[PDB]
Amino acid sequence: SNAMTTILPNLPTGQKVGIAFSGGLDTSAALLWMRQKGAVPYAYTANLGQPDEPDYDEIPRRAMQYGAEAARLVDCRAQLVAEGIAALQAGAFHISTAGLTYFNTTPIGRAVTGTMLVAAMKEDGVNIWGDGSTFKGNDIERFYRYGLLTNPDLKIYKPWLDQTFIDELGGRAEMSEYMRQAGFDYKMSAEKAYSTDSNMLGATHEAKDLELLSAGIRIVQPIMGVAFWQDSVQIKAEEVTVRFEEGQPVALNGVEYADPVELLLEANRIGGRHGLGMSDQIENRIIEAKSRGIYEAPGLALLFIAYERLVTGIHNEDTIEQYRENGRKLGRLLYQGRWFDPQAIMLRETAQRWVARAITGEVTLELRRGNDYSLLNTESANLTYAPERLSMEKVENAPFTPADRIGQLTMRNLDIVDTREKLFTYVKTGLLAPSAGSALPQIKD
Amino acid sequence: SNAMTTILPNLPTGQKVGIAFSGGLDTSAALLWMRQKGAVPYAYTANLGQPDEPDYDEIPRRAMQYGAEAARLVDCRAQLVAEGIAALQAGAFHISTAGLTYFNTTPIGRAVTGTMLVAAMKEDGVNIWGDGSTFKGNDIERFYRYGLLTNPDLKIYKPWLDQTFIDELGGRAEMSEYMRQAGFDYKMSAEKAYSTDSNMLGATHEAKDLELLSAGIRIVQPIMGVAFWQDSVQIKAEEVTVRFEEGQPVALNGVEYADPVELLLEANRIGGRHGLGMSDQIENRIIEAKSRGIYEAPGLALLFIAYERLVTGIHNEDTIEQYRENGRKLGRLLYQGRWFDPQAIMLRETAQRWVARAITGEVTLELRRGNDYSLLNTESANLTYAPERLSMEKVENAPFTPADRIGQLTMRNLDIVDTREKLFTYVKTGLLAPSAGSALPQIKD
Amino acid sequence: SNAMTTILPNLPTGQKVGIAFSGGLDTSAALLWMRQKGAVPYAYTANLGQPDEPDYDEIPRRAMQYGAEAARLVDCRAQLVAEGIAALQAGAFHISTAGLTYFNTTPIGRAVTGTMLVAAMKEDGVNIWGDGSTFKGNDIERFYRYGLLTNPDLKIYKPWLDQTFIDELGGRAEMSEYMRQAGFDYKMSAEKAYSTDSNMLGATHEAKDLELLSAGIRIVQPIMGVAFWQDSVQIKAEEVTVRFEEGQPVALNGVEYADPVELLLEANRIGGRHGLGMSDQIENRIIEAKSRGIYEAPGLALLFIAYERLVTGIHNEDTIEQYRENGRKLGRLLYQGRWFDPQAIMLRETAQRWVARAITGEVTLELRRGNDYSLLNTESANLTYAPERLSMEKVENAPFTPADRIGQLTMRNLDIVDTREKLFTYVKTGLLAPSAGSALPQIKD
Amino acid sequence: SNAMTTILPNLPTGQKVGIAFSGGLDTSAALLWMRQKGAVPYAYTANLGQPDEPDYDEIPRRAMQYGAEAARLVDCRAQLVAEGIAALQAGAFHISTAGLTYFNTTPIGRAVTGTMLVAAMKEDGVNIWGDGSTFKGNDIERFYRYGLLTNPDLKIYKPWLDQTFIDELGGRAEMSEYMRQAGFDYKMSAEKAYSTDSNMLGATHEAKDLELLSAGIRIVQPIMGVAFWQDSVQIKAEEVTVRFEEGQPVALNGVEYADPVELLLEANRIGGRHGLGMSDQIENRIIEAKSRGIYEAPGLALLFIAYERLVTGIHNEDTIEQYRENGRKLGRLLYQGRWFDPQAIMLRETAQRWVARAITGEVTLELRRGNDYSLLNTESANLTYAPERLSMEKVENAPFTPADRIGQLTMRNLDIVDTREKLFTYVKTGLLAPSAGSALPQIKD
Ligand SMILES: Nc1ncnc2c1ncn2[C@@H]1O[C@H](CO)[C@@H](O)[C@H]1O
Ligand SMILES: Nc1ncnc2c1ncn2[C@@H]1O[C@H](CO)[C@@H](O)[C@H]1O
Repeated sequence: SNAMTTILPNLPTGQKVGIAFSGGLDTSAALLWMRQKGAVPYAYTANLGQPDEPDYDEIPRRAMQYGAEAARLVDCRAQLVAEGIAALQAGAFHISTAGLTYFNTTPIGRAVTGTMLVAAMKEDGVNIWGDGSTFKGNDIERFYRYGLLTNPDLKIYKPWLDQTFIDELGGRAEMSEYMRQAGFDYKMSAEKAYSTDSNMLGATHEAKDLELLSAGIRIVQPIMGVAFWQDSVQIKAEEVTVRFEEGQPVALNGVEYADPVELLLEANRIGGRHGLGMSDQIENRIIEAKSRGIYEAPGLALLFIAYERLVTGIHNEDTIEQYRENGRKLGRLLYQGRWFDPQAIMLRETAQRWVARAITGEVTLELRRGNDYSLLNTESANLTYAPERLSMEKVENAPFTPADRIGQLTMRNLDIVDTREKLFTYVKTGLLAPSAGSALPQIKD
Repeated sequence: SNAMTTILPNLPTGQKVGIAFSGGLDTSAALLWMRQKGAVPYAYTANLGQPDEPDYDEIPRRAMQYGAEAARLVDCRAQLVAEGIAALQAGAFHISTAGLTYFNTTPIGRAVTGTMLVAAMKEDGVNIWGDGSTFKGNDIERFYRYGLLTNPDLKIYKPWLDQTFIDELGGRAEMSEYMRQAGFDYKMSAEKAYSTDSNMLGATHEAKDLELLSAGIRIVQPIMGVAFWQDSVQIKAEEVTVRFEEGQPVALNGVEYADPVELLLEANRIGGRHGLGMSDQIENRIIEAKSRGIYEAPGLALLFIAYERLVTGIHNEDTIEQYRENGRKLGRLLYQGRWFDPQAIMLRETAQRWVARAITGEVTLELRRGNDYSLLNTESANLTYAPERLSMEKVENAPFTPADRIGQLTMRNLDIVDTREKLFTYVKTGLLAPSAGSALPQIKD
Repeated sequence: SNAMTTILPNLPTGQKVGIAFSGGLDTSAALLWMRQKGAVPYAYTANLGQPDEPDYDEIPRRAMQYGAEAARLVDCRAQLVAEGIAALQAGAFHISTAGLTYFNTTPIGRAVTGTMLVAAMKEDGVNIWGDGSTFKGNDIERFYRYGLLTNPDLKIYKPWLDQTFIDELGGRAEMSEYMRQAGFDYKMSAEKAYSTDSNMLGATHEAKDLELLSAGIRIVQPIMGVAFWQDSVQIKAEEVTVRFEEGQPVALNGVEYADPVELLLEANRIGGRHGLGMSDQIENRIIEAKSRGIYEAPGLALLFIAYERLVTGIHNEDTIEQYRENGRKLGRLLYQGRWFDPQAIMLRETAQRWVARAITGEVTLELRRGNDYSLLNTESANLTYAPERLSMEKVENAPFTPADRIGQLTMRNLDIVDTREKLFTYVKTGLLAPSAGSALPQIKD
Repeated sequence: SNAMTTILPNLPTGQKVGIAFSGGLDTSAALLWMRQKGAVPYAYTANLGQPDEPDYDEIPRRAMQYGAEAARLVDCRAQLVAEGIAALQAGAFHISTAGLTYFNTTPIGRAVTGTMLVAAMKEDGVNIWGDGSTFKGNDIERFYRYGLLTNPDLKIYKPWLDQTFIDELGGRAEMSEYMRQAGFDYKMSAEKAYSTDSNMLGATHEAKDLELLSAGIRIVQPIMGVAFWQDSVQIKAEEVTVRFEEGQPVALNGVEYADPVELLLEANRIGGRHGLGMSDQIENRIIEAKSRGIYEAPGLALLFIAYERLVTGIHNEDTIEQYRENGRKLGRLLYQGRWFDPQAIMLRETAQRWVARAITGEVTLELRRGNDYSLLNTESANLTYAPERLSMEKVENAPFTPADRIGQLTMRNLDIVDTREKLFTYVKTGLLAPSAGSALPQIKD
């Protein structure tokens, strides 16, 4: 080991140690433990607009009760929405099943907190991050990378590498006990059949009973919308308009939003009433092993429909093709924690400039249950869709004549003959089966 | 002009002329007109398992009443399903809107009839095809290519290039009159606000009122399913199991199908009861102008869900990535009429072999209305999804340790520093905006 | 036909007609003919820095002798070099044979003259271009597109569609005669075994004897360099330094160039003395038929070596991969005449910004004959190549330890087992042949 | 730590340990040391047709002198050539500088020895490989993967993790001393300013003085060819013919080769006399850090020219595009040690079937010095290059007319107008700079 080794396996006694303080059991016990053992902890709670968080202000207050040197709320909502919109603009979603898309809400979230919490730590003179992200997940890598990109002098302390931490804490029962012995009644929540990670872009549910592919969405109580699959849940058809100005979502139902955070919060409400955007995916972790999740993203799903519809009516085939190619590649880079790397920047800026800036328009749709919806109208001054330009009603307005089309067809013949000749060559070399045959099963070569 | 000139602008009097005889007004009047003018027409009606065709046998019988020299039914169902399954296996679908996919059912249909009807014509000594496909659509090019690939000596007569055809026929009122004057009361079907093309893979609706983006699925009476968007339409939730064996769909609801045509007919019934698979798309025609359609494909949509789900649980990330890249490229080639060209064969065979052959398994789902469904179970002996291999419960079974993961992280540092340095270089050259700023809007460079 | 039909098949008598006046036989005879027949011709001669053009000023003077209403020289050199540099920066070259690259000098040239000559015509109130580009080449399409993009009201008159032009002119002997009968002794050049098209980016040789693949570079007298393959040609080894600043070539042999045109002219001289950059290619024309050429581009070949070398020492693997992917796609768009279309802009700007702006450095090489050269040095403050950062000499400076690498390897096991299991599955389904076998040829399944 | 832990940090005393015995100082001392310490070593020497190996038979004989339990020569030449030919067919080369290509000869070599030596070990009941491949290179990962794919029960002992090995051996002086103390005067070869790895596909030189980019090919004494850059080296121009049959190289200079190993040995001799194929590359290692090499591959370079030339004359543009796209992706997978993984198989088989099987023909060239050569002839019954099919000499043979081409142009107008309108939209949103300007530098927005 040396001075520039990033990972610290032992608690840095007497030093300032930053903690991404969500206020759950793990971070609460860790913070208390770090103080007890001699470190000086600084708590940073990310305000991510979590749909299941009732009161962010209460969290720093508990950090101080547990002995934090300082505790603050870092507002990450604006950035989260801006990165979410950038991902949307670039179609940066690589996880999908028969078209149903996962909007990479977890990786976007990590890109935001990994950079913003480390920067907040740096401003307070905190160059050590006591990051509990586990050895078997994706976040250990994402946070490692985002952290070091933000603060080159960052050291990362991994408590689970410290035998004293493993012995005194460990499982949830031991951590819950450690809290109680220090005089803090940690209000243990009612246990669920899965784990949840959330932010205002979306929520992901996985692990525990969701590890079995025989279980699924039926066991999930959604936190950003209703259980649309249950008959007792009454959902009436609802018309919605979504308006974009140069790629930025600016209005919902004719109401203009100067604040994009407020706009996404309203998109979330609209999609949420219908259960729009939920999916079930098997994803490939960074370590090359699969995991399974149930996902929610009602607001982004709503915006995705409108943005895509406009893209298909505004951009040419090659542009749409590059957009989709770039997006799948960018999605994977995002998932790996490389959202700010040069290769990702290239893909991202290309979409923000040449694809998104032309997207000025409005899409009208009807939402019913889950992903059942209908398109009602699509409007844009930038549309290239124009059946009137294809009108052959008058000879004076027709773009081309029947004779012109025949001329175009004649240009295909040379390559057609080349292809037919390839087919015959492929039969002779045994790659393709001959055209003609027998009326009964036949003997092969 | 030249002996190898494909297009004939004049009726070839006294010669054998093939007609793709659907039996609608256009082909009925054309066939009668061609006979009256001296040509010898041969009618070929493609049995495509059309969902709106009540009796295929009656069509050749009418061709003979109109003076056809001969009239045959060419059974294209087996081939249509085989090509549909190949497309499915290769994810050869390039037209989509926010994930909702068009299954290229029209282009697959043309690849089958364009080759099979021309081959049937050749057997009867017919080397001229009186093809009415219009000068402004995609099919004129698709049929031109498929036809010439099948029969190098094929000539194509386009009635609309013949001034005598334009003068005597033309609009539907003139054709309907021509029928009546020849003693045939052509029972014209009730007029619709759109045109429909169909086969057992799917149905497409476009033109007329569907040209307006302010109109949509609401004006369409579906022919392969119910009007799922109307509240008065009662749809009961339904559980379905779909089983694949080495990429081929072999069973539905535990019932094994030796005949793939019968299997797709049942898949169509199941999906049809729910309205599964309908979408609204703006597509890019071969001529680089956009058109709009409302699409149906209930059976293929059902199979796509199952196939995709299995692919995500069986194949590694690079394999899935190549599969999807190849599919979007292949979809476009298919749409262009290049399904049998070498570049298409490459993409297609790759999927049929290395992607599809590993797809042995069964997916269980619940269908509700439209594209609202839930996954209930996923089973396969070929799954690489395996949370038990990730289990750290025993030291003797864990694939890696916490210390091993730290080792992996340390391997990232060199490139992380390179990326951070790129970011600083990009700020200096003015490509990226600086990190730090002011509390109020600031003057830029 | 209608008012917005671009192509005019008849000479527009009494109207202003622009001619891209190169001053060769075709344009000289056409200009004279157009005046004689009543049109009012305006001549525009592109100054392209042609290596075989001794005096551009003399050309407009001849246009006026032939009866041009006006004649001017449009300087296209600055733009030609800027577009050439942009292509270079984006590696926009899709035609190559075993790595030997064609720098798309003809298509770049057409993008420049097609836009610039049409703009010059517009400023003089000339909205008709009498473009002689032939019906069987690529340029007819390129000029059509570039012209209409530049001037939406442009009409293009194609003399070869005019029966009066075909009758009075036609072959070279007839045109040469037409000149003589009008009192102009057109000084007919000594005939060559091939046709040449050139500009300061490069020169292309094709047609006539070069149509035979049994002929090649041996019959070509190069115009931008020496015949390096001939023993009588003495070529001494020469050291050269090429320096870039943020992607722009700025110095050669320590001499800084404020004018990029002068820099390329010197690069051409340096590469030309050695015959650097020549190649033999079979390309695919827009009409899907092949053509063959012998190419020269000594200056661009020199710059390409230096730029590429720097790219490989500065950018990460993913960045280089996107750069090369984008370049091959962009090259094809360029060749089609779509250099200014949105899909091309995307690819081009991406390279100019994220790839090229980091390319600040200097490459030293030794040129011998043809493409035989050696790299002597590569320097750049932006290099990520840094063997000293990989030095394990001191424990205090090593980036990772041996134990760290072992940790990284353990992360591969799960996918390795999945791959081995796929291999066994592929043998069972018959896709792959088993590993073990017999000592003699064996019977198959 | 775990029964399936691959890496062994301690010498397995009393157990059978396989050693890839090249017979250099490192493997000689290691083998002797392992025996002395109680292990039972089995030596396997790969016959790779190394250009610098004078006598393979002498190596096993020395292994036995040093105390090997058994020592065998495993003939890897046939497989090496077959994998080399497969790579060639698929253009699986991703490392290049201005077109000059590195033929991935080291990674191909590792794929062959990593699998073949492990299989040979298994036959002898040896399930432990004492692999000295270092902690900072690529081969540690390649061998790890190839080994485990071949033998799932393989354990890999890394001597450098054993403190007893580090203490007693270590540097070359210590190993050379250990040999002498055991009674073996190891005749150390003359020291070089770089390290070399070789096989009959090619040779790579790197490390030591080649780490400096100010040094290069000038300090290398080539082992597969002459020092073509030195004037004193006399090289006579030489004509060569290379013939392929369905993608397999079968003849050189009219002499047919039934044995591909013999064919490559002759190709190596021909290219070697000229120094054909040498290059200087900066590559990206698996660990995301760069390294520099000087490479030789005269035989493969010769075959690459012929294969590529034939590909350009036989295959259509889309086919060539897919071929090159697939190749760059496959090259990277090959470099990573994933040559036998599913995603690599897909790319590889596609080329072997649809690209290579059509490559039947012969290319004639003249080789001079280094990469300076000329193409003299290209012949193939499969060529699609055919200027006679483009001949407009007779009206009865012309594929299209001038009027037909005009028809084709008219089909471009709609998209041209869409693109022009995009350009105006991009100026309005500030993405593109306006067309018109001032005669002097102007104030911007
Ligand atoms: N036409 C296309 N060609 C290749 N890849 C495409 C295309 N369209 C979209 N993609 C996407 O490219 C991704 C990776 O490049 C794939 O996941 C695929 O979905
Ligand atoms: N890694 C890669 N994957 C795919 N295509 C690539 C890669 N590198 C370069 N290319 C280029 O992409 C082009 C078209 O996309 C091909 O002509 C090919 O040369």
